[PDB]
Formats: sequence, C-alpha cells, structure tokens
Amino acid sequence: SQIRQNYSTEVEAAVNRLVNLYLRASYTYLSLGFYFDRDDVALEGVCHFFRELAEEKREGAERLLKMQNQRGGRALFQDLQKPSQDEWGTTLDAMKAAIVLEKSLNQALLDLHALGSAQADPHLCDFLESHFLDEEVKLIKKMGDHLTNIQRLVGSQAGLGEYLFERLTL
Amino acid sequence: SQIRQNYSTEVEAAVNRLVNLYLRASYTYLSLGFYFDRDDVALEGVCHFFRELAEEKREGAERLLKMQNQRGGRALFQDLQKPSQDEWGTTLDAMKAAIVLEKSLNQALLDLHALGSAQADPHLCDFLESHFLDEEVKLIKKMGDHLTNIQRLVGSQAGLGEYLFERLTL
Amino acid sequence: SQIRQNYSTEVEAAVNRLVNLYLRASYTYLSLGFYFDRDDVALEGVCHFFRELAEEKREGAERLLKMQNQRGGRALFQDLQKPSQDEWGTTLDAMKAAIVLEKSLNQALLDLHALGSAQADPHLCDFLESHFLDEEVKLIKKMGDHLTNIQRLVGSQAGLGEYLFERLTL
Amino acid sequence: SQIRQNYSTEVEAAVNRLVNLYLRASYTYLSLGFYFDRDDVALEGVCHFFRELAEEKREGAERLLKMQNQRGGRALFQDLQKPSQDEWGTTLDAMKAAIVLEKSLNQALLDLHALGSAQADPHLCDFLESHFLDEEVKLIKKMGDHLTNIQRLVGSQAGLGEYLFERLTL
Repeated sequence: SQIRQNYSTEVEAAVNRLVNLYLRASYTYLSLGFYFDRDDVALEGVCHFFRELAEEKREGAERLLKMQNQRGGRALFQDLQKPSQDEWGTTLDAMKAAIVLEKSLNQALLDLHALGSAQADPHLCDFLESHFLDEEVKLIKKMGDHLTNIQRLVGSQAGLGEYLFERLTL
Repeated sequence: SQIRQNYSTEVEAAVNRLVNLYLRASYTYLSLGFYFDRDDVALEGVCHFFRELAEEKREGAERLLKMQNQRGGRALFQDLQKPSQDEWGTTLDAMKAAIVLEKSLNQALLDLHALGSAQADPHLCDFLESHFLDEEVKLIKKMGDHLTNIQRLVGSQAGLGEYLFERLTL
Repeated sequence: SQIRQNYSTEVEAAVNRLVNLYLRASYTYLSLGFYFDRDDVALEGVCHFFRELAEEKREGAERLLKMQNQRGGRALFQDLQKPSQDEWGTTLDAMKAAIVLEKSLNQALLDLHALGSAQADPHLCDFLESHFLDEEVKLIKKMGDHLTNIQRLVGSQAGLGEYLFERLTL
Repeated sequence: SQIRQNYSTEVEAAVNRLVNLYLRASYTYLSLGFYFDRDDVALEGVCHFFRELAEEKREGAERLLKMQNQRGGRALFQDLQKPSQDEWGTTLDAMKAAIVLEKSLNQALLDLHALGSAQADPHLCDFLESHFLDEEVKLIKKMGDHLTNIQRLVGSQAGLGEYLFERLTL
C-alpha cells in the first residue's frame, strides 16, 4: 500500500480477527432478539434490548473495517459461525450469555491494545480507546446491573419477576 | 347484475357466510367488553381491548359488504347467534376464547381464498390478501403474546398477576 | 405453537434457507463495499452503492424472521459462508457479480412462492409479493442499467470510463 | 518555569523541531497553491486544495506552540527553509510530493510519541493522539485516494484526465 505507515501485519491480522468476532457477536444478538419475539416467549423489551445490541456490534465491525482501510490494511472475511444456542432459555440465561459474549469481546480488544503497544502503534491504541474500550466497559456494567436486578426478582417466583423486569426496566 | 364479471354464486354465498361470521365475532367481543366493565370484574384495560376488537370485526364485515356490492353480488343477512357464554371467567379464559374465535375467522378466510383460487377469481384473492389475511395473522400473534404473558403471571397468585397484566400491558 | 395455522414445515424450512441467503448476500455486499473503499481502488460512489445494498439485504432477512415468528415458525440459523471473492476487480466485475447474486435471491424467492402455492399458503404468497418480489425486479433492472452504462463507458479506455460512471451516476 | 511538571528537555526540543516541520509544510503548500493559480497552469480546484492544507499545517503548528506554553516549555524558532521546488509539474507530481510531505510529518509525530512514551509523558501522548495522529492518517488516506484516481485518469490522455479530476473531484 502507498499509504501504509507503522502498521504491522500482526496488527492487521488481529484486526481481521476482531472484525469476525464483532460480526459473530452481532449474529448472536440477532438470534437472541428473535427468540424473545416468539409467541411462546413474548418478552418485547428483551427483544428490543438485544436487537439494539445487534446493530451496535455490526457498527463496531464496520468501524474497524473503515480503520483497516485508512491504515492501508486489507480486510479478509471468514465464515461467520452460527450462534452457540438455538433457544436461549429465560431472560436470566440470556443476559448471562450476553455478558460472557461481551467480556470475550472486551478481552480481544485488550489483546489488540497490548499488541499495538508492543508494536508501538499509537494510532491503533487511540482508536480502540476512543471508540471501543469505554463502550465495552459501560455495556458490561449495564448488563451486570440487569443481572443483579433479574436475580433479585426471580427469587420469589420466576414468571412474575420476569414480566416485571421487562415492563419496568426494559 | 349489469356489472357482475367473473364472480360465481359459490363465492357470493361464501362471502355472505363470512359477513355473518364477522358480525357474530363483533357481537362476541361486545359481550366480552361489557363483562370486564362489570363492577365485580373491573378490568378496564381488558374491557377496552375487547371493545376495540368489536369495532374491527364490524368494520371487517362492512368491508366485505362493500366488496360484495362492487362485484355485483347481493348481500343476504342471517340471524346473529348470541355469544357462546354469558360470563367469561378470567382474563386467561377470555383471551383463550378470543384466540379460538380469531382462528376460526382465519380458517374461514382461508377457505374463501381457496374457493376463489379454484374458481379463478384473482380480484377476490387480492381483496382478502390486502385487508384480511395479514390482519388476522397479526392479531393471532398478539393474542398469543398476551396468553403467554398472562400464563406466566397467574402461575404464582392469580389476582396479583391479573391486575398487573391489565395495568402494565393493556 | 398455539398460533400456527396453515404453515407447513416445508415452508418453515424454506424460509430459514432464505434467511441464510439474505444474510449471506448482506455479507457479500459488505465485502464489496469495503473493497471499493481501499486506497488503491478509491471509488467512493461504488462503495456507497454496495453499502446501501448490504443494509437492504439485512433488513430483508429481518423481515423474513419477523414473518416466521408471526406465523409460529421457529428460526434456525446456520453458518454464514464467507463471500466468494476477497478482491472484486473493477466496477464491471463487481456489478456482474452483484447481478448474479440478486438473480439467485430472486430465484429462491420464486421457489418459495411456488412452494407456498402448492402448499396453499395465501398469506406467505402475499408476503413475498408485497415486500420481496417487486423489489428484486426493480433492483435487477437497475443493476442491468448500470452494467449497460459501464460497458459502453469502458470500451474506449477503462480508467476514464470507470471514474466518470462513479462521478456522474453513483 | 513555575508550572513545568514531567516535561523533559528532550520532548521540548522535539516539539520545537515539529513546529518547524509544520511551518515548513505550510510554506510548501502555499507554494503549491499559487503554482496552480498560474495562468499557464489554471487548475483552480487544485489551488484551493493546497491552500486549505496550508492553513491546516499552520494551525497545527500553532496548536503545538500553545501546548509548549501550557507545559512550561520555551518556543525556539528556526529559519524556514524554502520549498524544495519552484515549479510543481502536473497534479500527479504535486499530489505525489504532498503525500511524501505528509508521511514525513506523520513519521516525526510517531517519533515524538515514542519519545513521550520512553520519557513517560502521558499528557504529551494524549495531545498527539487527540489532535495530530488521527488527522494525519485521514489526510494520507485522502491523498492516496486522489493519487489512485489521478493515475487511472491520466493513463489515456493526460490533459483531459487532469481537467476532469479538478472539475469533478476537487
């Protein structure tokens, strides 16, 4: 590339892996969203919560693909693996799986930042810090807030607590 | 009729039967609505839910009567049978009876579409597809959503769950 | 399902295959869009053309998933295969690959409509006719218009014609 | 200085060298801009492109001089060397010289960030990341986009392609 400057092949390969993780995450949140749209599940606020996260993960992947082109790297796309479950259980089981997914996206972002620091790439480190690291921490905190509230609700009787969390929080 | 073209007597008879089914349905939803307006029942959102459905079924019957006149067919009215119950029980029993009623209206719409396809009536098939088939599927989905939410609520204790569904959903 | 009525397992399986085809198509248009965003390609209007098509294919897949839930069918997601190429050549080669992709989506829509007609599913046939069949025909016509204009431009000298099509048409 | 804290003399000397590079760059873009304003060159959009870059490089140098005063360092000005050419050739030769100039400003910014990291100056590293590193990457990408478009245009016949790039892109 005629524009590539201080952009190693190891960072370029790791950004392509992170694009695949964000696209896989968006595919999982899509599956989560239409599960809660089922007539025998019927939790509309839970559906809208996961459908918003599917758009955010897809826009995070497009933000990385735009950065890859701005630095002169080449995007390589892989197969998107299907989500790990077909049925997602309750709102508690779904939010638990969503926070495991966000923590693994956060850990992959931290391994890219540590790779960009060892390779001495200050533009990559500022790009992750401006758009990706702070939004992951905020989302993991909000999901942990939801998990604490769901677990204090579904202690007594699960169906009443699951309905009230969807109505009054989401 | 001077305007009748490709409109068989079997379709005309079946449209008159479907007008009677939609008027009977509107009479049932009226009885459902004023049951939940009783002082010893007192579920105002359930009352307003069924009173809106009574207007929709009546406007569906008038839409079929307008189509019968546009095609040159003749409207024949029968006796409207009284609704199957005088008292409708709980919100769960009422929504269960409402989805049985909507599924039988949907099945009668599908038998009219299959009759219009065998008689090769493309205007009748487009009329049912534009105004009747899609609204039945949406209403049956919404009622199934309500039934799933009511049944997850009235598991613990019925009176608290019945009040909360009326307050927070309807 | 408590809401499923006149919705066969063969139509439900074929809708799940069509969701996968529309998601694969959206993945291909994403790869097409960021290829033309490369600094050594640098055709901004071609990039924006394919990025709009990636959103349309994704919204077409979500429209089918919403219909699958409204009819009481169950969404099953598969692996999204990666796009067939990593590099897409010129605007002529890209638009040729885009019209092959749209014609195969159109053919899969026609096989679903013929399956819904043999199974006598008039709601499925109206759903494809209202949202999917007419938009495919319009998009295939617009792509064929672009292919005729690109081929009359890149006859003389390819680079001048490729720049002028991006500037003045897209 | 009474305000100087964690600001080494090596960073202060390197910021003064970077002020001179940004002022030299602004002088080169001024010479580029008024070359394309000549009556025997007469490329008005190319003139306006380089005159905007002359203001951006001058405002980048004033932003560094403001930071030098905020940290308690002392600005030392050197002679501004005249630009390397008097005549700049075509738009292709000018954009090639402009991207060599921007890449050397980018490399000097990366050597200052690596010096601020070895000296453990986190305020200097955030200042370069917020205002300087991201704008250099965006400008180098835009110039590489222009170079790809100019080279695909001036392949056939140079004068027609040079006029069309100025009219339709700049």
